[PDB]
Amino acid sequence: TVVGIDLGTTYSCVGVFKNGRVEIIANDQGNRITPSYVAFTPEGERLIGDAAKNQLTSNPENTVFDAKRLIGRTWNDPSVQQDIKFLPFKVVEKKTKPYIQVDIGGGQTKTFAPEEISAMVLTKMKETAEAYLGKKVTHAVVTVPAYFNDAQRQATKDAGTIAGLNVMRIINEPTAAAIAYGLDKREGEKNILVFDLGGGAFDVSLLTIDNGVFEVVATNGDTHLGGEDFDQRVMEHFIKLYKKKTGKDVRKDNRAVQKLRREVEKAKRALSSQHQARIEIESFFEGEDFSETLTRAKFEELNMDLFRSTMKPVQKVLEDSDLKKSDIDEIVLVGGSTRIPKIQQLVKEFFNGKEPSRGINPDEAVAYGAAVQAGVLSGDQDTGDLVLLDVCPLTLGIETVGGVMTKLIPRNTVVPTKKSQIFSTASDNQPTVTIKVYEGERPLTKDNHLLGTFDLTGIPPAPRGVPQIEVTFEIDVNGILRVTAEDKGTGNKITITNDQNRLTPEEIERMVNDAEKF
Ligand SMILES: Nc1ncnc2c1ncn2[C@@H]1O[C@H](COP(=O)(O)OP(=O)(O)O)[C@@H](O)[C@H]1O
Repeated sequence: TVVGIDLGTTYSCVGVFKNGRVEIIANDQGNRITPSYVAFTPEGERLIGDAAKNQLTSNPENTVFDAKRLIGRTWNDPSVQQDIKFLPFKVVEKKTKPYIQVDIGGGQTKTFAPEEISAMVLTKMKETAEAYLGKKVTHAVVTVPAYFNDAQRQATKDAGTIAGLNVMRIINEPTAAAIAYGLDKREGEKNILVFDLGGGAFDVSLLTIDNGVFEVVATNGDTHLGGEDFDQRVMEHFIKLYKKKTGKDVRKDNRAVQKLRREVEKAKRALSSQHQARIEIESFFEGEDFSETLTRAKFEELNMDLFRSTMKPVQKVLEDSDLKKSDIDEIVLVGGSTRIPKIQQLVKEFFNGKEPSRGINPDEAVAYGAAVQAGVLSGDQDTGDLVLLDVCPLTLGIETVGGVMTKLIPRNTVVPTKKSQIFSTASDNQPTVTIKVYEGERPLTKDNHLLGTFDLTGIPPAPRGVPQIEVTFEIDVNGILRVTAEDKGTGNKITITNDQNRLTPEEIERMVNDAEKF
């Protein structure tokens, strides 16, 4: 039986379609969502979910969370380096990637790829489903933010593979929410705007939905904007206030910083229904206490630039779809951070007073849609009609002379899709031709994101310009690129090497074996 898993920055959620309805499956503590946390105790036990989150403040250096903020990224990504300040666990460079180092007991250190931490969370979600169903689960539909790039998508698929899941399909979070909203609606064509603000990533998608046919027309997002940033703004405010008032810098005391996290998260949630919240920490730093009152006004002020920046993707989507505000028929809010009154206010005011769709739990709707998609793809006949057209989030291009982004596949193209181009050599007997592929909307490649460097190898000896090598760039239904090459000369095997350094089957097998030790 195939399940849907929403693998989220702060929480994850698992659903199954069975007997004609979605069940959101409760974990072994009775909770319909599970924290995306993993911890290693001094005694050598591994904890996942609620139990891991519960001991953050007593064992901060060996409690891992927010792995989705690191997954599929390089070490020098500014989103990685900015986030290190607020994470209690050591982040070390390895394979040009941010790895996570922890103590597993007896002095002993272990280093993990972000994929391996996310695999442990997926395994706990799988086990939650297996307990409910009373049998093994080997197949799943797993979520990603719509604006996740090629590397982030592949790394999430690899986490699935490490967790013993055949990932049937990667689904974009707002698309999943749209399915939850729109399955079995027979209203004819409606324009639906999904505003998806979770713990770590932000997406906006505009879909048409018409009697079981769903199409993403335009999407735009920010993969490093979410609830964790709102917390960290408030945390930094108090870390600096403490140093100003006392002289003492607490940024290296991990217990101090993560006790502040715990209190800030609590206060933030309270401030969605109250106007003031009390922050209290006993033995915050060097045996001293910390008490501060946080008003809703101050919380809003500390985050207002980030809140107002959520309108940037909304306008980008309206521009790309050539629609006006008045053409939007329904606004669907998902992600837990859409509970923030100021966020609701900003969206409502942007659409001239339009109220959001009712009956949608912003914590669960993404998993609900993923579970529907799993059931449909399995061959269920008691599911609602579902035909889905989804898109690539980023323009792919190739670097040409002058550091120029030459466009190959535009953003918002329905996937799967492909494009071919003929390449040749610049020098006599040249054996290798290198192609650099970028992701982004800027005219120069230095302002876009490098996807990969691909080498066409084994070009047979000939005079410059004579070889004719057709290279095909295909984005599959998961949004992941595959590059292949064929010799179109008159009367050779052309192999492509790349610098992406994906996890190999050998490496994955080692990671599966290492996870079995706990
Ligand atoms: N009532 C609330 N007020 C403010 N923020 C909330 C509220 N409920 C949940 N959140 C935030 O939403 C995020 C949780 O989003 P959710 O969709 O449940 O999981 P994920 O963050 O993994 O997407 C967290 O950052 C959390 O602080």
